[PDB]
Amino acid sequence: ALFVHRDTPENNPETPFDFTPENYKRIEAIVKNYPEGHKAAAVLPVLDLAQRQNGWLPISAMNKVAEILQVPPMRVYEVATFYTMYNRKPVGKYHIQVCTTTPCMLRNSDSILEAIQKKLGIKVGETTPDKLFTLIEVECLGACVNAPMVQINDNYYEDLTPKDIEEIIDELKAGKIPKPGPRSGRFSCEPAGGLTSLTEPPKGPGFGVQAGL
Amino acid sequence: KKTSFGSLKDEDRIFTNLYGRHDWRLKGAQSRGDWYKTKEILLKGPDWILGEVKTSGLRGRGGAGFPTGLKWSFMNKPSDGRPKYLVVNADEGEPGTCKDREIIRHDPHKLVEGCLVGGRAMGARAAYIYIRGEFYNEASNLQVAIREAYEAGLIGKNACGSGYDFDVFVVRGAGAYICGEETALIESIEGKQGKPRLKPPFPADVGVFGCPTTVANVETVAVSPTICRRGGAWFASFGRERNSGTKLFNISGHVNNPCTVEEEMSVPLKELIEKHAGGVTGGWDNLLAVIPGGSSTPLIPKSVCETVLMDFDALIQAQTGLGTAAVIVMDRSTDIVKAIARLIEFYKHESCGQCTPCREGVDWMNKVMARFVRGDARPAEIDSLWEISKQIEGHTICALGDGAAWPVQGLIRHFRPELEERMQQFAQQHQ
Amino acid sequence: SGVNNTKKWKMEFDTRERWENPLMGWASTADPLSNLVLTFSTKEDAVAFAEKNGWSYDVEERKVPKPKSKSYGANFSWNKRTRVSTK
Ligand SMILES: Cc1cc2nc3c(=O)[nH]c(=O)nc-3n(C[C@H](O)[C@H](O)[C@H](O)COP(=O)(O)O)c2cc1C
Ligand code: SF4
Ligand code: FES
Repeated sequence: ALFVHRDTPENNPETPFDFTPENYKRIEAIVKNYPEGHKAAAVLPVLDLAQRQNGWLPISAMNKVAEILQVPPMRVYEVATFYTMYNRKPVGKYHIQVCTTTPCMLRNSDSILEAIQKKLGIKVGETTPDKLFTLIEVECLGACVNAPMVQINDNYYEDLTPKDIEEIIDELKAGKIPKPGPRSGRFSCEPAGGLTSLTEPPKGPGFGVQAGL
Repeated sequence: KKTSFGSLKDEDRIFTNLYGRHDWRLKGAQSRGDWYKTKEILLKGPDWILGEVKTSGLRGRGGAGFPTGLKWSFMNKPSDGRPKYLVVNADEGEPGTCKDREIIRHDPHKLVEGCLVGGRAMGARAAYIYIRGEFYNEASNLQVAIREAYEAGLIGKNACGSGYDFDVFVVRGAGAYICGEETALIESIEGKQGKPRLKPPFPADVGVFGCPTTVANVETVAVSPTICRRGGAWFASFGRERNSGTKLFNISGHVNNPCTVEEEMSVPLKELIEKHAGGVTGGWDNLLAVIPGGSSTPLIPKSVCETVLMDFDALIQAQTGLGTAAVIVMDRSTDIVKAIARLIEFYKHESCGQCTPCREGVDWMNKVMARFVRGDARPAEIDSLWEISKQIEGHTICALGDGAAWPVQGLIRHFRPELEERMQQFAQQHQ
Repeated sequence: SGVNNTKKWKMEFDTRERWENPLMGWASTADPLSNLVLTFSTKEDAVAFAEKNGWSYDVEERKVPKPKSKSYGANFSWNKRTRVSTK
C-alpha cells in the first residue's frame, strides 16, 4: 500500500513487457475513440488492457503505455496510482473483493469476510501460498440491494451466505467457472418471493404516444 | 389535484425490463416500444425536444436534482468551431445506489436511444458513456446493444435516417467514486487523475477535451426518449409539482425483501418500504433510522420516516435530501454510530485529495468518528466535530466534501444522546 | 508571497569592511553607518532628506509586478498549449 516505486529484480524498467499483436490492434481502436490531438485520453483504457494481458502493472508496462501514447511517464504513473483497480503488485489468479460499505455491512458482509478468511487461511490483503486467491475489502460495488456481495475478477456474486461463498471457492480451486449473480432465489434485483411490479405484459410500440409524433 | 402519490401502474412504468425478465437486446427493446418514431423526434428539432423535457419537469437523477430541460438548454447555442459532446454519467458509485446498473444491463437500448435524443437536443456529435470499471459485464451488454444500433442504422451516420450523425462511445472507469462527479468524470475521460475542476468555466462552455459538454445521469438520459414520445405533460402528471415523474428506488439494508423498484415520485417513505420491500425487518416498530437518498444524505429517525414523502422538496424539509433515492434502512439492532462511521471511512478512501478541507478534514473526521464508536472521547468533542464538518461544507472544490459532512451532521442532530451514552460507558469502565 | 515589505522607500548606505575579531571570531566593523536604514513614504521625501544632509545618492525606480491575465479555463484548452497534463 505504498505510492512510491523502488526497483526490484522482478519489477524494474527492464522487466519484459510488450503488447501482443492482437492487443496492438485493440489499442488502435481505443485511440480512434478520441479526437486527434487528444491521444492522452486513451491512458486509462490502454493501461487496463496491459493489466488484462499481464495480470498486473510492472513499471515497464507503465513506460510502454507512455511510449505508445507519447505521454510523459509521470502522467501515466499518476493515473496508475490514483485508480484502485490497477494492480501494481502481482495479485492472485482470483482477486476476491468483498464490499464492506454500510449497506453491505448491514447485511452481515462481515460473515462473508470471515468465511473467506477461514476457508483460505489468509487475512485481508494477503495472497494464498498457491497464488490462486488474493483477498481485499472494497467500497460499494453498486449492488447494495443484493448485499452481501463480492466481486471475483470481472464477475459479481450476490445475496451471499457463508455457505454460498465457500462453494464458490471450491468451484474455483477445482478449475470450474461459477456462474455470477444472486445465489438466493431471485435472478437480479427484484423483490424476493414474487414481483411487486412489472407483472403485466409490456406495452407494445406506439402505446400512449402523443398526437403529432 | 392529486393529493396522494404511489401505486404506480405498469402501463405507466418507463423501465419495463427492470428485472431482466424479457430480452434485453434490440428485438426485445423494439417490441417494448423503444426506437419507435425516433426519426420523428429527431426531425422535430432541438427546441421541441428541450421544450418536452422542460415541460416534463424532469430533474437530474444523479443526486443534485437540477432541472434537466434548463440544464440541457445551455448547449442550445451556435457552434464556435469546437465539437459538442454528451457525457453520460454511468459511474453509479454512491453507496446504496444500484439503479443505473439495472438500466445499463437490462434496458441498454433505452440508454442508447436517450443518448441520441438528448444528444440531438444539445447538438452534440457523440456521446461518451463513462461506466465504472467494476461493471464489466454490464459494459459488455451495452457495447453489444450499441453494436446492434449501429448495425440497424439507429446510430452513427444518418442516425435513424434523420440526416444526423451520432456516435456512442463507451469508456470504462478504473475504480474511483470521485469520478462520478461531473468535472472529475471529464478529467478521467481525458486520461488524468479523477480530480474535479473548479467552476467557472461550466462544462457547457469548456468540458471534455475543452469542448462544450453536458454531463447527464444514466436515468436522466434513459427516460428522455419516452418523455418525447408520450409527452412532457404525461410525465408531469406524476408526483408533486416541481417533483415530477417516476423515480427508481433502491431499498437496501434492514428490509425483508431488498429490491430495486420504480415508483411514483412523492410516494410516502413508509408505503414504499412496506409495499415493495416487504417492510422493515422485525416490524415497522423495529425501525431506527433511514438514509433516504444515498450515503451523502443525512439520516432521519423513525419519527420523521413516519410521514415523510420521497421527493426533492419533502426531504429537504426533513433536513436531508432525495439524492439518488437509494433507501438504506437501519433497524434497532444497528450500531448507528458504527454505521455512520463506516460511511465516513468510505469518503476517506474516496476523496481525491486535491483540496485542503476534504483531503485533511475528512480524514480528521474519520479519526474522530472511530473514537466515538468506542466512546473514547469527551462530550465536548461532539460540538467540535460539528464545527469541523461545517468547515468542510461549502469550502471544498466539489460536493464530495459536502457529502462527507452531511452524514456526520445527521448523526449528531438526531443521535447525540447515543454518542454521549457511549462516552459515559467508556469513561465509567476505565474509571 | 507577502508584499507588505515593498510599500515604503528605504535609504541605506554603502557596505564597508567587516573583519573577524581575533579573540572570538566575531564580525567587527569600524563603520558607524553600517546599520542605518531610514524609511520614507515617497522617493521625493528620501531624496530631499539625502540632499540636505549632504549625502550623494542613487535612486532606483520602484518595481511593480506586471498585471497578469489569469484564467482557470485555459488549463483545459481544446487546441492550445496551455492545456495542463496534471492537476
Ligand atoms: C462525489 C460525487 C459522486 C457522484 N457520483 C455520481 C454518479 O455516480 N452518478 C451520477 O449520475 N452522478 C454522480 N454525481 C453527481 C454529478 O456530479 C452530477 O451532478 C450529475 O451526474 C449530473 O447529472 P444529472 O443532472 O442528470 O443528475 C456525483 C457527485 C459527487 C460530488
Ligand atoms: S472535496 Fe475532496 S474529492 Fe472533491 S475536489 Fe476536494 S479533495 Fe477532491
Ligand atoms: S454497499 Fe456493498 S455493493 Fe453497495
